[PDB]
Amino acid sequence: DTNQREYYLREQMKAIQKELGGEDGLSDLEALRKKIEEVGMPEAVKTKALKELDRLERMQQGSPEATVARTY
Amino acid sequence: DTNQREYYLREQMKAIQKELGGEDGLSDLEALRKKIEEVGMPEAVKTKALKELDRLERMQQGSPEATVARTY
Amino acid sequence: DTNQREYYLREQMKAIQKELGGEDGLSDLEALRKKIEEVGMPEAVKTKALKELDRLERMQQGSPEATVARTY
Amino acid sequence: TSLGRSIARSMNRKFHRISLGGVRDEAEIRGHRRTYIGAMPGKLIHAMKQVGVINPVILLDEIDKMSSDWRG
Repeated sequence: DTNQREYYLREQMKAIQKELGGEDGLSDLEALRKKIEEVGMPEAVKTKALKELDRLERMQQGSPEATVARTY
Repeated sequence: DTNQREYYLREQMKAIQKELGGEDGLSDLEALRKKIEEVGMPEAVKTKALKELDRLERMQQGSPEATVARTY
Repeated sequence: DTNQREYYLREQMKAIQKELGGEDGLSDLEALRKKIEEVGMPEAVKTKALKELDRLERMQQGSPEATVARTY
Repeated sequence: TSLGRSIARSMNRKFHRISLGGVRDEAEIRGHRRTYIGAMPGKLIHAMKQVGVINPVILLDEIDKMSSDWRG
């Protein structure tokens, strides 16, 4: 019961860390989405970048996926 | 009204954070969050401090991630 | 079903855990509360003694933070 | 050890012995993180607990074998 309650509460914590507006959990995430698009890359680079873009929508205390995805 | 909204969310976190993570560390965490604004800090520094604050408000676990974020 | 069984086995680990290792002293509480007053603590030392006393009388044995607070 | 005991007798203090050989971290010098049950104070706090005076004569044993192995 306590673990279910803790997961519930931490998940509202995740659902209220969306900066209130809910556009993105972290600004860095939405910045990379447009920065990939706003740069003219070849079909070999742009198309792949559009798929490693899906590694985003993660935050530091959650999955460490974005930790190196943002750097890449 | 929106500011009181954000601080009501902070009321939720502070009411549930009791005896979770570090109860003593709660005062340190709040002091560091306040010093984020008190100390004149660069905007990128402010953004990464907010990243670590999101890596706090910890109703996930009392994991070393929370402790290392407090030390950070 | 096998993941549920493994998760329940981890829960069995963490529920059989407290016994040899974890220890609680409910009888000492009153002694610890009284001996604060009759043995003079320095100003900061008295402040942290009052702090650790405040950490009890709300949570005393049912949380990891309360028992380490009692040990302190 | 008898030398330190007699020195404490000369000043009419209470003497103590704490061994530091076999320690390469600060977990037994300082305490442990205040985020869990199991946090343990350092050898110095043991020395104060086992002595009955504000002003003991703390004996640090085997200090020459201190080196950086882990935890700094």
